[PDB]
Amino acid sequence: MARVTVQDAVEKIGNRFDLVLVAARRARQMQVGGKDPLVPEENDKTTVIALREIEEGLINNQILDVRERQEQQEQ
Amino acid sequence: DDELPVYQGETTQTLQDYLMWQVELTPFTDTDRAIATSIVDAVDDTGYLTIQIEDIVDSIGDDEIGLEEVEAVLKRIQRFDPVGVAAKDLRDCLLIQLSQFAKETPWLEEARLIISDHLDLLANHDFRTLMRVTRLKEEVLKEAVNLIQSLDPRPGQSIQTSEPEYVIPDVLVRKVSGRWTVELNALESRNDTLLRVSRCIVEQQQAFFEQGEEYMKPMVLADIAQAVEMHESTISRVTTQKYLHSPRGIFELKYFFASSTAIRALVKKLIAAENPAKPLSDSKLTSMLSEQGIMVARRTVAKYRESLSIPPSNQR
Amino acid sequence: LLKFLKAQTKTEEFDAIKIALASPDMIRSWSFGEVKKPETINYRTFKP
Amino acid sequence: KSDDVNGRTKMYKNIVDGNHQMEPGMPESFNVLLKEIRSLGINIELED
Amino acid sequence: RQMLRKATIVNAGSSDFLEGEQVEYSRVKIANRELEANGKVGATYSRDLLGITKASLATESFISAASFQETTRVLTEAAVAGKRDELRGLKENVIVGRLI
Amino acid sequence: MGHIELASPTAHIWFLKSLPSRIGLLLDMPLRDIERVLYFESYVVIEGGMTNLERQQILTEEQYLDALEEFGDEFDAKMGAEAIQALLKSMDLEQECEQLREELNETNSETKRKKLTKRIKLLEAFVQSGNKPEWMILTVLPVLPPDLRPL
DNA sequence: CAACAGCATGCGCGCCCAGGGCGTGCAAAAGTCGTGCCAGC
DNA sequence: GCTGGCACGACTTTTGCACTCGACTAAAGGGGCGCGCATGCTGTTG
Repeated sequence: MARVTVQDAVEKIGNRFDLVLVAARRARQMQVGGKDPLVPEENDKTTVIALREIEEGLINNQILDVRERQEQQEQ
Repeated sequence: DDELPVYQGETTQTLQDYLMWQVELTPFTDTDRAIATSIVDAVDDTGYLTIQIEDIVDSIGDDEIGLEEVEAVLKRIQRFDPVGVAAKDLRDCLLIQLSQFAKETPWLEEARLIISDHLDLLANHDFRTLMRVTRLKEEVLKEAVNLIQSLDPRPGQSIQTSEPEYVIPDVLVRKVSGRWTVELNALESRNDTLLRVSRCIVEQQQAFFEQGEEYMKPMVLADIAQAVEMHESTISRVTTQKYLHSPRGIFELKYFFASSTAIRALVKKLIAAENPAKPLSDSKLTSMLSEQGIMVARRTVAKYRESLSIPPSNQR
Repeated sequence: LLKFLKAQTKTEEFDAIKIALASPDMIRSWSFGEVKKPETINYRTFKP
Repeated sequence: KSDDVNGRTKMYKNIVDGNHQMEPGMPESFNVLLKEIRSLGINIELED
Repeated sequence: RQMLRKATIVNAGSSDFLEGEQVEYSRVKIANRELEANGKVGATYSRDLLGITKASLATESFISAASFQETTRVLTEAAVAGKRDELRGLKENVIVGRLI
Repeated sequence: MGHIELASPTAHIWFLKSLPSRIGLLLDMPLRDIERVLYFESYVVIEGGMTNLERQQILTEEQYLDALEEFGDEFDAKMGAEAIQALLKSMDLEQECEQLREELNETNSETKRKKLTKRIKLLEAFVQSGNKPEWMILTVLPVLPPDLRPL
């Protein structure tokens, strides 16, 4: 599911410069390791996976913070 | 400065550079990378020599770290790009190069492991008794040996010596009537005059040593120091820096200033018929030299004929 | 005894590059020893 | 991808491994400049 | 807007008597001076027009503006004065190699 | 790096000929003065105690030698750059700053109200800075690392 | 006849490649050829 | 018992070391420009 336009994920988080930070911090997880995608993979690279999960509203700064606190508390 | 192609550099890659590049990219641990970096510097532009193993182990300063750890790692390093790399002794070189024959090579795998692993020390001369050792006969062993002789040695494929390091000559010796005549082909002005005087001393050397004669007539630096009255070290420095050029046997002339060289020519003549006897007889040649009037008595003059990678001693 | 790290010695994190005059003493703090002769590389030995 | 030497290596090794992460360092050519200004009697040093 | 940096100070009390100062720093020092119980610490200033090459060369960070135009001059003012860069703009960050 | 030790400390032309001249305006001298007397030419009366030439000033070197013979007394003048080092060494910014403040009050000309402020903001920079002015003319010259001068 | 203000001349910035192109003794110390001695086959 | 390698000696080769200034007679280049800042000489105000 190639993304031509990011606007839909930019409405989710204002200022795309923020999007890029969150997108890549989320994609890094799946890229290097120790995460699995919240969305069905369409064969696409991990970057698009991340932007899709942001466009779906499943992932954001707050959500990644809550997941970080949950993973640190569970460890 | 910049914006021009200043001779900033090329950054070429040698063999050790490339091996280290190859280590960077392989799944070594923190320690194993230290052993690997420890081995790749031990390697030489010639490949095979990884020098002493137990100094590789002891160089790390104990604290555990056995021999086996450097041995395994060592093997894997020996497996990198230029096929057989490092190892030791050429034997294990040919066993690592022989490690990959695809195993689909007819007759080669087994026979090659026997010949290359053990008894290869006797394969130098010829087959002979070895044919009775391995029970092989005819061309079965000869084809395996064709493969062993088809292997090549170590690395020297990385190389990175495109520079031939040419001579560029300095002074040309135009050959005259069975001899040589100078022409000099190809403060700072005072240095140039000194170089011209060095060329003049080479011309005096033409008068000092006969060209046509075997080797060169024996001369002393006191002759060239007699002609222009220059100091010995200065003349030897001019002849050491610059290299004289002649149509035949051109050389820095530093060796041109008939002595041992004539004996070397005589040794070369003896070498031509020396093929019949592998051991050779420089001592007998020394007796012949004494009969000729040289008075050589198993001296290094004969020993030089018996040295210089001569068949003498090595054949014995 | 080894575990020898050239790459790890400089991670140096800085701010504000600073600038000033160099005293002869600070020059000599940088100095590895003195160059006393003009010539560069011997033309025979091909070593410095 | 130009003058960071340790960082070019780490970069390419992580790429071959699928990391896509940078580990940026300090580019050579800055270091050079600092030596070339030290070559006049000016020190320029990086203060933490 | 960037030509209007660099005001010129009529009155005392803020130190810096009668010379080219940042308008920013002057408005910050006068703001802090009015915040203090002493209101005479504030001074009147006059803004200056600069003129865009003058205004580059006059930048607080000695690393930029060295690399703009005049390098000898720049580095001599900086070497004698002993100024620190702070790395706060985009060219410095580039030349050091860090994010902007 | 490397370094080389200089017999007679000289030059550093980076200062002095980068206009304006810090050595010129620091010592209250024209750059034709100091520029002229760096190498050869004048003898640059330095200290000049018990000397007919003003403790600070220059003179014709041949005339100065004749003047010294006429004086019958010897004045520690330095023809080389060592007089700039000596003068430069004997200069105190705080004493100069007090003199400059008196001079600024003394001056009735705005033209004179600018130069003075230049010297205040300069010398003041040397005080708060912590650099010694001496350092400007250099003794030990550092040499650049070999690999960045390739052959 | 005093210092002060103005006009003018000179010098150093920029732009920008651009192409390479390159002897004079004597004397103390040491490298090497010669010769002999010792070890290997 | 013979050959080859190496050790000891002689020789003959290598190396010490540098100051004066030496100079030397030309060898040429060579159509922008602005802009500004400072030094210097002139000029007019009292």
